[PDB]
Formats: sequence, C-alpha cells, structure tokens
Amino acid sequence: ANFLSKQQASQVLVNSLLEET
Amino acid sequence: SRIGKLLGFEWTDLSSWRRLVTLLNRPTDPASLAVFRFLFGFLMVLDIPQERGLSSLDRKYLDGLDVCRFPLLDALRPLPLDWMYLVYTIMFLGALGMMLGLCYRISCVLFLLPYWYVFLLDKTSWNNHSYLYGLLAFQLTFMDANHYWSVDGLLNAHRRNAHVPLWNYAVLRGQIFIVYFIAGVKKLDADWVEGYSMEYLSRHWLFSPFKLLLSEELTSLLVVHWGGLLLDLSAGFLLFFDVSRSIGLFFVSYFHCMNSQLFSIGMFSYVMLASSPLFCSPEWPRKLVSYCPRRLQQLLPLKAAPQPSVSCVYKRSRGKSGQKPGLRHQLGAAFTLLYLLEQLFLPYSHFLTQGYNNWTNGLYGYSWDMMVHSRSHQHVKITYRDGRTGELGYLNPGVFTQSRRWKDHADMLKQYATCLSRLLPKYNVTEPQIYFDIWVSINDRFQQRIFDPRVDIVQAAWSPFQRTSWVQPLLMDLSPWRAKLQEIKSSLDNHTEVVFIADFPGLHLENFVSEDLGNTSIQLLQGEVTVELVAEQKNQTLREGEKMQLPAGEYHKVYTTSPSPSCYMYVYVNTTELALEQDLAYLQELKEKVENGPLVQTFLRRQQRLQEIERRRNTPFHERFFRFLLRKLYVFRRSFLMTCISLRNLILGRPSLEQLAQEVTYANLRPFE
Ligand SMILES: CCCCCCCC/C=C/CCCCCCCC(=O)OC[C@H](COP(=O)(O)OCCN)OC(=O)CCCCCCC/C=C/CCCCCCCC
Ligand SMILES: CCCCCCCC/C=C/CCCCCCCC(=O)OC[C@H](COP(=O)(O)OCCN)OC(=O)CCCCCCC/C=C/CCCCCCCC
Ligand SMILES: CCCCCCCC/C=C/CCCCCCCC(=O)OC[C@H](COP(=O)(O)OCCN)OC(=O)CCCCCCC/C=C/CCCCCCCC
Ligand SMILES: CC(C)CCC[C@@H](C)[C@H]1CC[C@H]2[C@@H]3CC=C4C[C@@H](OC(=O)CCC(=O)O)CC[C@]4(C)[C@H]3CC[C@]12C
Ligand SMILES: *[C@@H]1O[C@H](CO)[C@@H](O[C@@H]2O[C@H](CO)[C@@H](O)[C@H](O)[C@H]2NC(C)=O)[C@H](O)[C@H]1NC(C)=O
Ligand SMILES: *[C@@H]1O[C@H](CO)[C@@H](O[C@@H]2O[C@H](CO)[C@@H](O)[C@H](O)[C@H]2NC(C)=O)[C@H](O)[C@H]1NC(C)=O
Ligand SMILES: CC(C)CCC[C@@H](C)[C@H]1CC[C@H]2[C@@H]3CC=C4C[C@@H](O)CC[C@]4(C)[C@H]3CC[C@]12C
Ligand SMILES: COc1ccc(C2C(=O)c3ccccc3C2=O)cc1
Ligand SMILES: *[C@@H]1O[C@H](CO)[C@@H](O)[C@H](O)[C@H]1NC(C)=O
Repeated sequence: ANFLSKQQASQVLVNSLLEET
Repeated sequence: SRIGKLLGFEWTDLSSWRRLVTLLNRPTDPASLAVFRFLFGFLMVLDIPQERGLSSLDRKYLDGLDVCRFPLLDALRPLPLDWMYLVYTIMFLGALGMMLGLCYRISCVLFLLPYWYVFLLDKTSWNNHSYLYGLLAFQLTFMDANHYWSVDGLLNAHRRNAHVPLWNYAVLRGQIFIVYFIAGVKKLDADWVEGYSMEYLSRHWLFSPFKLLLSEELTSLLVVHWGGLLLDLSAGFLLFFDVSRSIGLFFVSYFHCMNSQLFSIGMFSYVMLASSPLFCSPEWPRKLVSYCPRRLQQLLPLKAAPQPSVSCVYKRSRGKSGQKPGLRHQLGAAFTLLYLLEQLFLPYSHFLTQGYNNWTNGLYGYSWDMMVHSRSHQHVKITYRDGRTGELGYLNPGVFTQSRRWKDHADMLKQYATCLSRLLPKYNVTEPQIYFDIWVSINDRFQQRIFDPRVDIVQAAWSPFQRTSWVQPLLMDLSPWRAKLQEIKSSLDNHTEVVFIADFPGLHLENFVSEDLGNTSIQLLQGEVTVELVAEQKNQTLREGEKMQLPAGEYHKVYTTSPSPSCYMYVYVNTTELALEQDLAYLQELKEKVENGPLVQTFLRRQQRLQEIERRRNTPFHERFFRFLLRKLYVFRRSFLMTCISLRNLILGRPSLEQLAQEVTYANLRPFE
C-alpha cells in the first residue's frame, strides 16, 4: 500500500500557515 | 530631572562600568515577578497534555515502526516509549514546581532540560510560541521569582518578602519589546503592506463592527494589515511610558483577545496578555489587594515592607557609602547585556547559515514572522529508479512521514531521501535513485517547481553554510499578474475551475487527464509552449492568446521552448459531477411535486449535515461549553492513565499482554459521551 500506478501519480488536476497547531 | 522621570535613571549612570553595575542591581519589589511566575507555570501545566502531545505519545513513538524523523542533529534519537513517558512526567513535575514556587531552581532545571530535548527532537513542530516558552523558562531559571507568594518563602523565612535586583525586570521587558518590534519590521514586506497575506480573514463575524463604516476591501486593507502592523510597531513604546500605559494596555488586550478567537495558537494569547502587567510598577499586586474591601483583607498574608536581600546591592547617602559589587552583580549585568544583544541579532543571522535558505530565509520558528507567508500545494510526485533492474516506480507522497513540512525545505528533503534509501531495501528494492517533483504557490502567485526534478536527491550535495543548488528560484517578476489572475478567477462559472502554472525553459510537464474531467482546455498567457498528445504523437505550438482543447482519459505533455519562463492556464469541468447534480436536482423536484400534488441518499445526508449545523447554531452556547469541557476532561484523563501504565511498567515490569490490553481498553472509555 505504498505504490501508485501512473494514472494516479500523473493526475495534476484533482492556505497553510506554520503557526497553527 | 525630566529624563530621570521618563526613563527611571540618569545619563550619568551609564558613564562607568561600576555605576552601571550599581544601577542594574537596584533593589525592587518582587510582587509582579511572582504573579507572572505563577501564571506562566499554570499555563505550562495546562499546555503540556494538549499541544506538547502527551495524549498522542503512544501513536507518535510506537515501538517497532518505520518512520522518517527530522531532528536538528542526526545524532539525536528518541528513547523507547516508557522512557518518553518518564521524560514527560519529569517535565510536568518541573512545571508544577515552578507554578507553586516550591524548590524553584530544581524545578526550573527539571522543566528546562526535557523541554529543550523534545524541542530539538523534531524540526517539523517548531513555531514561534514554543520557542518563546523555551526562552521564558531559560530566563526564569536565573531569576529569583520565589520571594513572594510562594511555598518556598512560607517554609523558609530568609526568602520571604525580600528585594530583587533590577535586571530581573529589565531582561523580561527587553524580551517582550524585542518580540513586538521585530514582528512589525518583518511585516513591512510588500505582501503584507499590499494586503496579500490574510485576504479572506475579514469575512469573519468578529469584524462586523468595522463594516458599518468601511467596505470589505477597505476593512481588509486597513483594519487587518495596516492596523496589525501599527500595533506591532508601537506597542512597546506605548507600554513602556506611563503617560500612554492605559491606552496601550487596552489596545493590546483587544488585539490578543481577538487573535485568541480567530486562530488556533494554543496559549500564546494568554501568555502575552499576562506579560503586559510587567511594564507596570512592581508594586501593582499590593495596591490591587489593598483596594479590595477590608472584609477580605484579613486572610491574605499581612502587608509589610520588603526585607533586604543579598542579591541586590544597596547604595545610600546616609546608610554607608556602599559595598563593592561582587561576582554575582557583575555576572547579572553581563548576562543582561549579552542576552539582549544575542536576542536582537539572532532573527537577522540568515546570511551565515545559507544552507537553510529556501524561497523564505531560514527555518521556521525563531524570526517572529507570523502569518506573513501562506503556501498552497498542487501536486507532489516521487519516483524511484531501481539500480539493479532499471525499472521505474512511484511512491505515495509522504509514505513513512507524520507531517507535511518536508515539502518546503531542502534539508528535510535530504533527510527524507536518505531515510527512504535505507528503508526501501526492506521492500525488495535494490539501491534506488529518488527524484522529487513538487509544485507550490506562495501568496496566490503562479504555481511552479521548488526543486529540480532531474536531480537525484540521495546523492546530492547539501551543507549548512552553503547555498543549495537544486532549489529553483522564485519567479519574482510575475507578481503584478495577480490582479489579472484574480479577475479571471472571479469572472467564471459555478462549475468550472482554473489552475495557473509557470514553467522554466528546458523542462516539461506530463499530465494525465481523468476520465470524468471532460471539456478540458489549455490557454497560453505568456511565452510559447508546444503541446504533444502521447497517443496520436502530434506536437502543436501555441502563441499568446490562443487556446486548445485536450482529450480526456489520455496523457499529454507541455514543453517550454521560450528562452524565458512561460505561463499558461488550465480550465476544466467535472462533467460527471454536473450530471450527477442536475439529475439529483431534477429527481428531487419531481418527487416533491408528486408528493405535493444512493443519489437521493447522498442528498439526504447532506441535508442532515445542514440540519445538524443549523441546529447546533440554534442550540445555546451552554451545550457547546459542556461538550468542550467533556473533550478536555477525556484528553486529560487519558494522558494520566497512560502515564500511570508506563510508570508501572518501568517500575515493576511488563505483567502480561492480556492485562496490558485490558488497561489500554480502560484508558479509552470516553468518560461521559
Ligand atoms: C537606554 C538603554 C535602554 C533603556 C530604555 C530606554 C527607553 C526608550 C525606548 C525603549 C523602549 C523599551 C526598552 C526595553 C525596556 C527594558 C529596559 C528597562 O526596562 O529599563 C527601565 C529601567 C528603569 O525602570 P523603572 O525604574 O521601572 O522605570 C520605568 C519607567 N516608568 O531602567 C533600567 O533598567 C536601565 C537599563 C539600562 C539598559 C539595559 C537594558 C537594555 C540593554 C540594551 C540591549 C543591547 C545590548 C548592548 C547595546 C549595544 C549598543 C548600546
Ligand atoms: C486533583 C485535582 C483534580 C481536579 C479536577 C477538577 C474537575 C474539573 C475538570 C476540568 C477539565 C478542564 C481541564 C482543562 C482546562 C480548561 C480547558 C482549556 O484550557 O482549554 C483550552 C482553551 C482553548 O483551547 P483551544 O486551543 O480552543 O482547544 C481546542 C484545541 N483545538 O484555553 C483556555 O481557555 C485557556 C484558559 C486559561 C485561562 C487562565 C488565565 C490565562 C491568563 C489571563 C490572565 C490575564 C492577566 C492577569 C494579570 C496578571 C499579569 C501578571
Ligand atoms: C544548537 C541548538 C540551537 C537550538 C535551535 C533554536 C534556534 C537556533 C537557531 C539555529 C537554527 C539553525 C542553525 C543550526 C546549525 C547547526 C546544524 C548542524 O550543524 O547540523 C546540520 C547537519 C545535519 O544535517 P541534516 O539535514 O539533519 O542531514 C542531512 C542528511 N540526513 O549536521 C552536520 O552536517 C554535521 C555538523 C555540521 C557542523 C557542525 C557545526 C560546526 C560549527 C559550529 C557553529 C554553528 C552552530 C552554532 C550554534 C549557535 C547557537 C544557536
Ligand atoms: C470511579 C473510577 C472510574 C475512578 C475514575 C476517576 C478518573 C475520571 C480520575 C482519576 C484520575 C483523575 C485525574 C487526576 C489528575 C488530574 C490532574 C488535574 O491537573 C490540573 O490541571 C489541575 C491543576 C491546574 O488547574 O493546574 C486535572 C484533573 C485530572 C486530569 C484528573 C481527572 C479525572 C481522573 C482521570
Ligand atoms: C466547456 O467549458 C467552457 C468554459 O466554461 C464553456 O464555455 C462557456 O460557454 C458559455 C456558453 O454556454 C459562455 O457563456 C461562457 O462564457 C464560456 N466560458 C468560457 C470560459 O469561454 C463551454 O461551453 C463548455 N463546453 C461544453 C461542451 O460543455
Ligand atoms: C515535440 O517538441 C519537442 C521540443 O519542444 C521535441 O524535442 C524534445 O524536446 C524535449 C525538451 O526540449 C527533450 O527533453 C526531448 O528529448 C526532445 N525529444 C523528444 C523525442 O521528445 C519533440 O521531439 C517533439 N515531438 C515530436 C513527436 O517531434
Ligand atoms: C539534556 C539536553 C540535551 C537538553 C537540552 C539542553 C541544552 C542542549 C539546551 C538547554 C538550554 C538551551 C538554550 C536555551 C536558550 C538558548 C537561546 C536561543 O537564542 C538559542 C538557543 C539556546 C542557546 C538554547 C540551546 C539549547 C540549550 C543549551
Ligand atoms: C491576522 O493578523 C495578525 C495575525 C497574527 C499576528 C501576530 C503578531 O504579529 C504578534 C506579535 C506579538 C505577539 C503576538 C502576535 C500575533 O498574534 C498579528 C496580526
Ligand atoms: C470530479 O473530478 C474528479 C477527477 O478530476 C473525479 O475523481 C470525481 O469523481 C469528480 N466528481 C464527481 C462528483 O464525480
């Protein structure tokens, strides 16, 4: 369960502050 | 002596070393320091089980696990789980002793050492308030804050109502002032001044008083950005002087009270709110307890003049000439000066450690730049090539990690590549070569690559004092495009989406359009690119302005051929989603009309979510408070029970798997649900 294929690894088309806990 | 009234001293006290040492050891009232110590200890006691992760220790440091960790020094490793529980217990006992004032120095050290060990164990949890907590503990270790309102003075009369040297207050005031002033000079960035950092925050319901006289854009530009910058730049000066102390106190109280509700920053706001009555006179608790009704004045300790103390030097015109300052006084003055200078210098030391400089300077956590930069991630792809067979495989982004901060830094990426290199052979993979492909946008800019995708990270070169070469530069001469980008995004449909991409010459992007992503097109905004359809094998060159429609369920490539970076955009529609929505709406309307004269199940569960949200809105706040209290109680109880189990294991020994399973089951009962 640690390997993608090449039709889920290439799908480009499918907010983060570091102070928050 | 107007200067002697504004500053509390005269210009002649700084003309000699002996005079400066005599001034910095002037006797002072210890009441404010004791109150601050009590509040800080209480807040650390409350914070240890929640943010430091005492309740998730068994999940984080589970025995026999494959995890990539990110320590500051690779020679630092965590202990087994039982010893981690013991470390956290010692930290808790130290914080409790600090709060109570009992065995002040020992408790201070017992909190200071494990806290910093845990801080240095992981770089991915560093923030500004954790760094501040470490600094405050380090300062309070050398201070004598147990001279008032404490158990130590209750059981020992030599340290009860004694004086303190002046530099105890000077160090703390200097620390607070440094934090405030260096947070405001960091927010004199073009992103903050122009209003690009916190653009959606004005939509909150707390800002509705301000909308009675301003537009939403003006509210965002003035109240959120300029107001915050001005408060940061002027708070120290407002608090220091006695003419404007009251107005400054009110302003900072409002600022911190609003920030505690807008964000999730643990105990930062409460720590800051209780560090502001330390710019007042050191005798304020005495006056406050004097102003209370005389009925409640006979149970507190009797008020009397503080007794003399050894630590502070005494200079009187009549009471002898004075004593020679010993080693303690000079050491205190030197500590004050050196610590304040180092705390001034450290946020601006990024030109020495160049190996930690990505798009943003340094690591995150010690430069007082909060909420200035926001990051959005579009795609992450990790591919390894086997060194024995040559086959190419793909991994999930973040397989053996527990955070996502490795995507923004090169040292963390090097650590991750090394850990993967050592872990993959366990999964029948020979020595691999690992390549990373990550797309990031900062502050609503174009998406672009942060690292080179053609470089094998495991064998790459990284040094703490040398600028990294496989880090791509940020395309700074594309920011004025943000107005056009926002206009294009706004002038769209409720079912379409857009993605803005900027690419470097000599590189290509390979994309696979999903089956459900019908009606997908690409349009070029600058430069020149050529699009190749993999199946039909047909290159096609695009010019500035035109658009091309792409097939679905197929691969395609975009090659950048211009000598300068080129930007384009993706427009796509979820045809399956729109068809589902339209058929759901049609069927719901038909059913309603028929009655009154899994698709429906999804509609009904979304309706149930809406009903729950609106009913919790209608429910009074007392139920929310009760639920909040129940959750907090559950967290505290679980932390205590797991700590007890681990201590029993350490002291006696592991009894049996059945009893251990029974105890673990007992510790997760959710007391009152
Ligand atoms: C002039 C040296 C700095 C003193 C502060 C001048 C005020 C002008 C603007 C500064 C805003 C706040 C500065 C930080 C506050 C910490 C210092 C402090 O509290 O000093 C006040 C205090 C008197 O307090 P009270 O009698 O309660 O008077 C209160 C007024 N109603 O006086 C002192 O402790 C004198 C301290 C002398 C300076 C030592 C502290 C600052 C050290 C500078 C850090 C840099 C290190 C070496 C500097 C290199 C270049 C010079
Ligand atoms: C043997 C003893 C047994 C005791 C058992 C008692 C039974 C009752 C059990 C009580 C259970 C509650 C324990 C936890 C305390 C209350 C809950 C709590 O603090 O929650 C945190 C809550 C918010 O947390 P969030 O981050 O929203 O949490 C959600 C996480 N996303 O934080 C707070 O409310 C902070 C509370 C501390 C306030 C105390 C005062 C703080 C400082 C203000 C003082 C101002 C300055 C005064 C001037 C003096 C200056 C020198
Ligand atoms: C020292 C504790 C400070 C606590 C941090 C709080 C804020 C302090 C600000 C400093 C932030 C960053 C500066 C740290 C510099 C030291 C880091 C260091 O040497 O180790 C890095 C590196 C490990 O790299 P990773 O990416 O984990 O490994 C990659 C492959 N897995 O270690 C090494 O390369 C071995 C040691 C390198 C040389 C050691 C330093 C020699 C010169 C000493 C002067 C520099 C540090 C002085 C410290 C000043 C006080 C803060
Ligand atoms: C009848 C049977 C089921 C007994 C089960 C009782 C538990 C629900 C008790 C036992 C231990 C108790 C805990 C023991 C110690 C503390 C520390 C105490 O620490 C404080 O933070 C108080 C001091 C402060 O406010 O700083 C908070 C309550 C708590 C978690 C207690 C919550 C309730 C616990 C888990
Ligand atoms: C594919 O999507 C595009 C983009 O939404 C559609 O183009 C829109 O067409 C409507 C007319 O129905 C215009 O009012 C919009 O201005 C157009 N938008 C853009 C960005 O040009 C197009 O109609 C869709 N095609 C199909 C077959 O669904
Ligand atoms: C489509 O155009 C590219 C040039 O943009 C052609 O050449 C490739 O260019 C990229 C980037 O410059 C290189 O990485 C490739 O090695 C080049 N060769 C190939 C075969 O991709 C490309 O050949 C063109 N496609 C066709 C079918 O002619
Ligand atoms: C048992 C050990 C590993 C626990 C950690 C103890 C040592 C390493 C800790 C305890 C006190 C800490 C210091 C406390 C204060 C500061 C000032 C700050 O501006 C830089 C870091 C620095 C200099 C810390 C470095 C780490 C430190 C020296
Ligand atoms: C959204 O707008 C802001 C968000 C965070 C802050 C920071 C800040 O600048 C600061 C300085 C000292 C103490 C606390 C803080 C904050 O909370 C300020 C404005
Ligand atoms: C939206 O598109 C994604 C792929 O782009 C697809 O996986 C998803 O199923 C679509 N939404 C719905 C509701 O089908």
